[PDB]
Amino acid sequence: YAKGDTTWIHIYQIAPVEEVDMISILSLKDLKMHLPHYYESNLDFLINRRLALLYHLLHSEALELFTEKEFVIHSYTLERSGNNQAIRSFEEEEIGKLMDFLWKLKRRDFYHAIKFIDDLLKKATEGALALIDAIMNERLEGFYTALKLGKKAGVVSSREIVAALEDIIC
Amino acid sequence: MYVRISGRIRLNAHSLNAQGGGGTNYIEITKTKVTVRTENGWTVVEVPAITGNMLKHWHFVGFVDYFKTTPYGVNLTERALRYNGTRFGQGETTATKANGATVQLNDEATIIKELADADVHGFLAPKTGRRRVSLVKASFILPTEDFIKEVEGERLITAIKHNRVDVDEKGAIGSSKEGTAQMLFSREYATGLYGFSIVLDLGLVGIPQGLPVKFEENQPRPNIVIDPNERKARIESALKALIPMLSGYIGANLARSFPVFKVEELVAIASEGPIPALVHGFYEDYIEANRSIIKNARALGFNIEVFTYNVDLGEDIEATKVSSVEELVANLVKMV
Amino acid sequence: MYVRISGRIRLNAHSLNAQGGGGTNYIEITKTKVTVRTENGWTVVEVPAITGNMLKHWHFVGFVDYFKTTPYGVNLTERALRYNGTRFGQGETTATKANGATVQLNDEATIIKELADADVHGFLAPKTGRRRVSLVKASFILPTEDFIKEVEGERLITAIKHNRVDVDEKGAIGSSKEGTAQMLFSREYATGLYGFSIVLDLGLVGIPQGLPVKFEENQPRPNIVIDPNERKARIESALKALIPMLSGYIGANLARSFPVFKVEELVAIASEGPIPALVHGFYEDYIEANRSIIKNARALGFNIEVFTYNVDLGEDIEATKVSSVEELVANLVKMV
Amino acid sequence: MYVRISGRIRLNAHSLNAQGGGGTNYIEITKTKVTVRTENGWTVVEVPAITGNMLKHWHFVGFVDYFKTTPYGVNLTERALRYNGTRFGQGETTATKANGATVQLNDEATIIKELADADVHGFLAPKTGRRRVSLVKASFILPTEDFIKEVEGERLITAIKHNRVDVDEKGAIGSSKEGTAQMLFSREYATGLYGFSIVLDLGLVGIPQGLPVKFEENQPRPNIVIDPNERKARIESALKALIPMLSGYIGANLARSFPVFKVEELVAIASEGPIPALVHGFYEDYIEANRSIIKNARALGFNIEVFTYNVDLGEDIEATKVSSVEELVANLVKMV
Amino acid sequence: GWIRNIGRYLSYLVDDTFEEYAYDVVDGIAKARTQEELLEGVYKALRLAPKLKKKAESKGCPPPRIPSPEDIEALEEKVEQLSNPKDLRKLAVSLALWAFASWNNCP
Amino acid sequence: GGWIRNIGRYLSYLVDDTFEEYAYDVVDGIAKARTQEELLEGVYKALRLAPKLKKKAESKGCPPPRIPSPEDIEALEEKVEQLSNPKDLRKLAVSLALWAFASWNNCP
Amino acid sequence: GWIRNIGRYLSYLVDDTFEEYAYDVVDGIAKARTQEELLEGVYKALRLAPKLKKKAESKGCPPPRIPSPEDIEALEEKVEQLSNPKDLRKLAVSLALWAFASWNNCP
DNA sequence: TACAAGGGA
Repeated sequence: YAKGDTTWIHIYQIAPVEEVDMISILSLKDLKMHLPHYYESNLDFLINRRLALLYHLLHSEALELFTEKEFVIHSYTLERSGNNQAIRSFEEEEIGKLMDFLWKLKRRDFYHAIKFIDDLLKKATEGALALIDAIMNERLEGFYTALKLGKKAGVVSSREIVAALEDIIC
Repeated sequence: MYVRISGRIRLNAHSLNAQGGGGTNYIEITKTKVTVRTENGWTVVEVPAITGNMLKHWHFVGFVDYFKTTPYGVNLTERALRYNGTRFGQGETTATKANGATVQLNDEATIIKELADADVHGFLAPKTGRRRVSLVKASFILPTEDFIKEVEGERLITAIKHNRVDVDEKGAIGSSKEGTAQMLFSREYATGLYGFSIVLDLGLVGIPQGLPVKFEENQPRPNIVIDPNERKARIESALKALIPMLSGYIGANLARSFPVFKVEELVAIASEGPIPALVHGFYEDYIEANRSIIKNARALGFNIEVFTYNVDLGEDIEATKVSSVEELVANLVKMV
Repeated sequence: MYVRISGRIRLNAHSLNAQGGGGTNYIEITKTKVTVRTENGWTVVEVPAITGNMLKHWHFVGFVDYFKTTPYGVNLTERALRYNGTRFGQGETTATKANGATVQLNDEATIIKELADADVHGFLAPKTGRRRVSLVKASFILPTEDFIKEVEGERLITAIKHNRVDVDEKGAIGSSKEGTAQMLFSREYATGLYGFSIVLDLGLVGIPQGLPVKFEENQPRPNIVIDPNERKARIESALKALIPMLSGYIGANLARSFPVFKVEELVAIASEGPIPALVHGFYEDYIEANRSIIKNARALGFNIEVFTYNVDLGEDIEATKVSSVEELVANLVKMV
Repeated sequence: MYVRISGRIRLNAHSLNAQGGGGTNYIEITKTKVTVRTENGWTVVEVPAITGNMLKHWHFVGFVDYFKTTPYGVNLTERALRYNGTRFGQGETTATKANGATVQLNDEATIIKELADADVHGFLAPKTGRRRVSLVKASFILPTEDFIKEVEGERLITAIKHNRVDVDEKGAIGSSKEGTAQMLFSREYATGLYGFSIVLDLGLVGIPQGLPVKFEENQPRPNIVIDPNERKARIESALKALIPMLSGYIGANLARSFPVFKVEELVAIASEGPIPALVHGFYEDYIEANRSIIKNARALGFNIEVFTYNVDLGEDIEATKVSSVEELVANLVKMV
Repeated sequence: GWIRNIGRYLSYLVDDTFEEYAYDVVDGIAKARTQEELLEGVYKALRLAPKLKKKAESKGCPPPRIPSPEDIEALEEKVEQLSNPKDLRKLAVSLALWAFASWNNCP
Repeated sequence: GGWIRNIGRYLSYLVDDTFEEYAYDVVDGIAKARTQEELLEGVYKALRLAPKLKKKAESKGCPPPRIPSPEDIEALEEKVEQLSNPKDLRKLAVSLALWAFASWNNCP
Repeated sequence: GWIRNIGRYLSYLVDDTFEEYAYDVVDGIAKARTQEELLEGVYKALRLAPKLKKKAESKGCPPPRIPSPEDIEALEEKVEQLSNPKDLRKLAVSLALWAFASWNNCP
């Protein structure tokens, strides 16, 4: 993401820890997308690297391979703040449960699912942050806060997505 | 002089320091999470609060208000006359005085000598990179723990909705196409007994941070860049800024809410030296904690003067039974 | 001219500042939560109250009413003559003067020069951004705490049903056939002893907030964009605006309710220089606190004047007895 | 010309403005809660009362009754001829004329110049939005406080039960099967000493609220849309409408009850410019309060004419003693 | 189970088509610690039924459906045994999130 | 004990349509009952309107209202004496107040 | 149970059939603030005893039950220990609650 | 988000 003179570059690596074969590795290969020169100004939520990877995983539909195989993600950031390049983020959490929740979140339909996530990301950045925290740490109030922030500005918040969220709550 | 003040202030029907966002309507007040005992495992509760930034801004406003009348009021920032908190924002490298003169943000000494607001409240100049830590610090306005435990959480808030009566010149309430601001909006008002704690460090006013001492005759003489009379005027103005503080001038929406105050009890300590901060009034057992603090600090070998209002304290130590916050600041200014 | 007013007033069978009933035939009166100490521990109770916004609106109405007679009354907004409280809503660039002239919103000095209502009660134009904080602060009207103590609530409200008669030329009530409106609505009326407080910072009238002072030769002096006669006239207009609020012209439903509205007691302070805000009359033990505040503030050397009505206020404080509210405003206007 | 009247009157055997039990043999007078000091702390007590909405309706009835005989009485609504106060109600576009013509719901000036009832008592047109506040404000009528204190409770509301005789053509009373309606319904009646604080402003007669003053050449020229003779007739009729108020034409059930009515005492203040409203006679110390109000308002610079009914009202106050309410209204109209 | 109907009724207080915007009730009921405050909040939420029905009738769209008394007692009979606030939290947030669904009422 | 449903059904007649009688005052007063005495007084005002409703239901072609039995009144009395805790008092108050607003089919 | 009987007698005043509706006395009993006021309230409640006593046989249904002397003397004994209106209000409302109950007076 | 502070050919 450019944002004028500076530039944020979020780099992710997907790592197995137990066992993989050819088919799994090609499924991982399908995740890679060439020329992600997103730039632009409306898509400003590519900062907050977790949000950027959530947006990237929203439009990635290679396979739900890691629901049966354990995998981890290692992420880092690169900055051009006044031509001063350095690494300022090295947190190491996982990737399985986030996309698992997304995949259990999108059974009902896509016409009200992809646009739902896109609208919450673009409009309610704070709401999107609350939602991603709720996904990461499984706290009930995060979903409610995200839904309220989305509904306040521009999100329709259809019924089936609410039912899917309730089913995720269990 | 070093002074620490901590006490409890009553409050009811106050819409102070709200988020004010979340779309277009329903101005909803700010809240914070606090930990309480509740005779079981520690539990977190969600209660209204006022950020310390608002208190700092109102203290700056009061200091300017009580400093303009002083003869040294010319040495003040132009933005301060407008109650503008944008102290040396992005881009600019110079500031405008009250009389129209200009000052260059190059050295801290000149800035603190010619500008008074940047002296007491510090400043940040990103361009030159100059820094000065504020000499006044404030805590959040949180409701006291025992009150929260006793009220068992009635949400301590109320929502009041009211409208605008914008009507056309013809006398008819037109629709959206015609153009009419007849619209409803809601405000959240809170109530309860709150605690507060504010600390001042007026012993370093007029002294640049970089070179506190000069060492001409081989003793640590403080580097007073301004005249002693100007420093005394700045100190007394900063102290007198507390008079409108605990009177109804620490909140927003004063034109429509004007929060109702009555300071129920407080304690202040002044020892013109390095002194630990007092216990915040939010905790229910802060009276005994402050009593022990003052008594054993006096026993340790520090000369602390203690002024108390509506607290028994320990009744075995020298404490001045002050009856008003402005009486307290009068006692403080009479010993400068 | 800085004035603070506080006191207690008894209201009987009043429906002032209702909730409008939403979209229901029932009409509700506004409720809010207030904190009461009690001997059993702090509690929160729902009581009827009057929002400060509508009090400020009535004060503005009284101010414009008393300013129409003034020869300088041409400098008023056309909306003010219709008691339209809205001031420079969203999407408008200019303002219509009382005589029909057009006033630009790009200069605050002109706005305060030829718009008295914007000068006194402030204004805000979200488009051009020009802004001015109001000079009048109004607090909420709440029943006094001790009244809640002995009366123990009793819900302090009654419901009265009124019919809407719709008789045609033939003399028939009709039932969903002639478009009749012979319905039945209801209203809620409350009573009790409430407290009031008002702050008048009449020191910035005719003075733009951007440049309060001029500093011709480093000598502070007020920056007035109008002749002193107009500033003075606005001063007594604001002072006399208090009369049609303490006489019975506070609240809505005046044509049908007109609250009984006796004034029980009050205390007033006035000063040229800044003074702490007076303690609101809701608290039971507010006479002693105000007495101490006044005594120790006069000890600080502030040149203030105190007026009392049905309040002893002790003997050490030199206060002048007043027999009526208009006598009080006359005493205020004697010393400009 | 604005005039306020307030005093105490005696009622006996009155059943005015009851709630209405429903359809089972019981009708009970409206009751409201009032607060009294009773030398034991403020306490709340239920007392019978009549709402001010009904008093305003009766004032409308009196005004329309006294306006028909005027030569300009054709400018009236036929709905006022049958003493109906519906005005325009909900979902109405055209208001028919008493002469048979029609008036549009817009162009407020036309409405006030064609319909005197809406000109005086206001109206409401929800379809378009045209509105006009009432020129006459009515307050509740409540038993005076000292009477409540000196009656030591002892509920004086008596339930008189009486039947509705239904004799069949055969000279017998059967049951519902034979078509006979024999019932015994009860009505409540009360006595005591009540008070009234009617206030009415007549300075806006014929003046649209959306354009009160024209400013032809920057002068206060009132915007009159009717002939001066018609305006004088309207104001005289509205003033003479008080004739049935203090003679016994207040309340319902006048055919069967006609309450025993008598005026004990009253005080009236009349002027041209705005004046403070008199305090209601419900309280004990209202005569002294009104005396102070008149005395200091006269010194403030308001030209006020004062009339009293068998009330000393202190001394050194220029007041006229009137032996009857009709004498007072004659005095009020002689100066118009 | 008896959640969809109360969800629709609560969403009736948040939809833009009902220009009243009662967010205090849903915010209060969402943040509940024990039985008393949640019961008071749901009572306040259901107290606004007459204004909703009148607004719907005046707008022309079908009136809102108040939750049936058959499942009204279900809320009580399930809620007393919830002594632990933890398992109460899931339902307290489930009702809040169902209150924010689309629930197309007036077409 | 089942009397809560009966008393709530009776209170539901004070707000529901097809009745032209909307006394939100007594319902709200019962709901906000801080102490037991005002709760009993609110129940008294609620019961005081029984004759009007029981006559008008037959007058408007509706089934007679389910006026609470004396056993229900006895249960309400006993529970108000052994309950002196405001905490349980508030929850019981909102319990019998919640039944007032519902989709009762009073008039089929 | 020493209070159900007086409540039944009060309910006899206003009920189905029994064409003598006296709501004023019942309200005076309920609204009474001092113990003496309760005394006159119950006195005017009792003074209508012959009315119903001889009117019950006019329609043939079983006659009502007049309160026994022991219960009324026990109420009189309970009178002179309520030094505060706080218990007086609860006693008055408890006495007046049974008036509007679903009593099977005489089928 | 304003400022600085950096990695290399």
